[PDB]
Amino acid sequence: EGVYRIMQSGKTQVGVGIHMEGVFHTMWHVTRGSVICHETGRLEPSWADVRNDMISYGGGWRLGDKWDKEEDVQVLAIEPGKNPKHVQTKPGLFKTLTGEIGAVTLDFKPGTSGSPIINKKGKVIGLYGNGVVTKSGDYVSAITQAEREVDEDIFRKKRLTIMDLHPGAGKTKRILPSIVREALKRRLRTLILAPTRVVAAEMEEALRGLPIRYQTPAVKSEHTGREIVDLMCHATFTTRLLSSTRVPNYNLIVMDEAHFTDPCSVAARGYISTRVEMGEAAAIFMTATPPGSIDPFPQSNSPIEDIEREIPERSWNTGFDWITDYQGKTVWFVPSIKAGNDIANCLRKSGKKVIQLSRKTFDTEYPKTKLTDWDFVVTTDISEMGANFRAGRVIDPRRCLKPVILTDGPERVILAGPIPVTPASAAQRRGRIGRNPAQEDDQYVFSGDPLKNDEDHAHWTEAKMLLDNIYTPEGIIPTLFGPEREKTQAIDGEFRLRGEQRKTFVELMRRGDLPVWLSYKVASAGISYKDREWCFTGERNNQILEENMEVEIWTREGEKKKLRPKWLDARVYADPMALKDFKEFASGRK
Amino acid sequence: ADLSLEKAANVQWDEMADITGSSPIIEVKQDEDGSFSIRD
Repeated sequence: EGVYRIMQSGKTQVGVGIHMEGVFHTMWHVTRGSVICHETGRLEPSWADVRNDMISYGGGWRLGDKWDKEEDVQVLAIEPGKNPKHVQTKPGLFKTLTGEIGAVTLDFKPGTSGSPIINKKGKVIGLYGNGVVTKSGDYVSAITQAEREVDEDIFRKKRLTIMDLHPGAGKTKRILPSIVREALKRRLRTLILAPTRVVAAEMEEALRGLPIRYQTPAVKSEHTGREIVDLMCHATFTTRLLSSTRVPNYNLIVMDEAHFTDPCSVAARGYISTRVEMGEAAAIFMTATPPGSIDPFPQSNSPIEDIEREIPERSWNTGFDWITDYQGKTVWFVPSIKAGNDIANCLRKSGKKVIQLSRKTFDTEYPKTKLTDWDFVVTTDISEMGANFRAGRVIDPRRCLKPVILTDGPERVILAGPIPVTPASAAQRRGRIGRNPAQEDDQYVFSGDPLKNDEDHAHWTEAKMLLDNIYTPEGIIPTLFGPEREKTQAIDGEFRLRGEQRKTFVELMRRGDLPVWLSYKVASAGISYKDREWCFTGERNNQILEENMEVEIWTREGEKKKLRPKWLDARVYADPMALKDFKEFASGRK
Repeated sequence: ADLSLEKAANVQWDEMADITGSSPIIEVKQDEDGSFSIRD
């Protein structure tokens, strides 16, 4: 501990800070956001205030006391090239409209700012290094100062705890490793569920030193008696529930980003809630936007400037100067990959560096957003799940595409939209910023209002299809999670299959890369997995179009037939990649 | 590079130090932009 100096054609200090209370405290003009090199990792700014010129590195602040009205405050004077020379003074008062705060008049040379000031006796009473020069008076500097691990019941069986954790509340860096630590101390079979693989990797980095075993979906089950915590994705857990009778009866399950509306994730939450009700496990759902929340503008640890204006849907030419004139990094949320490309090109025309993101390109394009410096990141809603960015602005038209099962006539899944996003979605898109403090408040530029009613979303029905197709000790039926239960009127178990149909239904999703609804429609018809004849025997209106032309596929045998599925799912030909995969499937290649 | 390995002292009070006088009433306009300034 103590008081250290912040140093930079040579080595020379620009300010001073306090290394106490486990935190390092300085001012903005001293650091302007940076890193401090010591054996105790690297210090990063967690909180800041330009209005009062303060920065707290790695947690805090802190500190934090206040001087008496008639107190002789003394100032430490650690200066470049000099020794610490204390100076006792009788402080004054700098009258302001927010209020009058004390101000000492001491002559100190540039680079010594941030030096501690002391109360009558004992602890620190504030920081010195900010003031104003008078034309009459020689000098003055304002006494600057600002105001201002988890429960054990979180492990109790038959209890689900929802932790509304805003980023960054030290969820991944401080909270989760603490929960895993306490779990290991209590000899608990702990399971950790990440939305995506990269998040799981971040967890691995954050859980170094702990017995953590990553679980791949290529493995149906894994076991060791070495008292270890399992770490896997939501979908991995779901598919393991669908493909193995050897699932561990975990007594503590923790799901990160538990707001995920992916069918696998919803089903997962259903099963977990079920196990909790069975009194054999304790659950922890971590999410900034729990299923019982409708706030598009939540509170962040860094100030967010909410701006509302007109946002381009397609390529623009003039009028939107504010988009390109912004000289920081920006995250733009698009409803679809098509719109994403259309925006990305128009952005690159202005000479901007644009990285595009989506579900099938996430694991390969997301690291690019960290290593290389860029100007724009165009993304679908996939970034609402634990995606961290070093940006200052979020552009969010608040529009998305929604899979809907049309039952009017033959059942078919369409992509209704672009449709206004859910309030939770908007909050999560807004949550990409307001993380790390900067002198310029993070800007959330948006358009339109969010819509609550998403009960016609196909993912709920698909989740119901996934849930009741999972074996479990009877008589217990795996139902949807509480808050999400009221979004479908599907009777429990009405999607249950038997034996080979179930196996086919799993293989269609896992090996065929087909959506849940499509896989269910094919499986419950009695069609074998390798049988692809159904991709061609559809109605004339089930013709799939690729770039305004009718698709034609050369079959496995060697015959050309038009791509015309018996059941039409819009998600298999939404983007060229999905259509490529589905064309690979229809050819009997995979 | 912003290393702060140089630590000179701690939070020690010392009433064997020098004293300098002041205590004026200064009209100050606090800006969210940055620091302080004089009125008019």
